[PDB]
Amino acid sequence: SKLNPWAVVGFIDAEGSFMVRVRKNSKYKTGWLVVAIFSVTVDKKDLFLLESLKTFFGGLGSIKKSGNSTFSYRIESSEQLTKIILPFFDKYSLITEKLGDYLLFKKVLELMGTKEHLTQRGLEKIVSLKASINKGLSEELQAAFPQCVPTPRPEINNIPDPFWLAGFVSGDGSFKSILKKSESIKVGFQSILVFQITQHARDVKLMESLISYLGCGFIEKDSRGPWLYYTVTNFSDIQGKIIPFFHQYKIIGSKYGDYQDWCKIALIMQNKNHLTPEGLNEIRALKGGMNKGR
DNA sequence: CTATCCTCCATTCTCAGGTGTACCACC
DNA sequence: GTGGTACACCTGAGAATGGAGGATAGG
Ligand SMILES: [Ca+2]
Repeated sequence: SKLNPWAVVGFIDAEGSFMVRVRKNSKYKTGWLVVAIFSVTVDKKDLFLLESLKTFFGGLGSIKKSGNSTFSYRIESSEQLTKIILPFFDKYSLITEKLGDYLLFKKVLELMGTKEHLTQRGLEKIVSLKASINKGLSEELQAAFPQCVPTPRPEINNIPDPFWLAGFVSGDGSFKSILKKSESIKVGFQSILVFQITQHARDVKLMESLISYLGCGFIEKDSRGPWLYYTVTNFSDIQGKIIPFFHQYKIIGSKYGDYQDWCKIALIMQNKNHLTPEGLNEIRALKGGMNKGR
């Protein structure tokens, strides 16, 4: 599978994690060991992607049981990381707030690169980085380093290439199918199609840009947190804007299968074969086997 | 000592799957 | 006053987030 670059970058922007890890091993010089990882974790169904991803990075890292149903691709070697992973994400930049995480990550590996992690001044610096990464410094660690100061998250700020969006959407996107109980329809149910991209409110500026990017969409915000939902319910737009896009820039992973069954429904709908009881049944079967289950 | 390998979590973050009802069609 | 559609709102399971120790292989 080709799996061009931009789809990868996007897919990571959505699902990827860069971790900098600091652990006390009194067997060291600064009573602390500093590890750096690049991890992707996915369901059993999407194992083929990880292997295609491993391949993509010239067979680097390892794939291994992570959760009860999940598996993890990881490059934990700093030589390897600095050799293959960085030169990539320098050339093909992330555009999400991840870019900030990676950027810090990059600095930690350069420090490691010069052996300045094995020193004291290097450690304090490296901790200042981690402090600005992910959820951030954590419990045990903070209490060990208080006189400290998290490093400023960088000035991040544009969708570089369509395929980014294909990949990105494969990670955090959603091709919903709804069966609504209507009281004013011959068959008792309204058939609906919804395309949905979920994300944290940090990336509000990017999310707003999609609307302009796809010429359609009505982003909104969760009621109970800083979660945004770029959404498309307008069937005519689904028909003429969403489908023809992802048809040309194909979804990578298990989701693609959904997108297909989704399209299948959208035909049953375009033909109006959704207001028949037969058409309804044809849709249910589709509904019931796609996304959840199958 | 230093770096990479390996086998395990727990809690939040996205997914996914509903509505309510305004406005549209119709004529 | 029928037969249909699209926002705007609502609410939860359970995997992704982002970790956690080890035990080693390279010194
Ligand atoms: Ca994600």
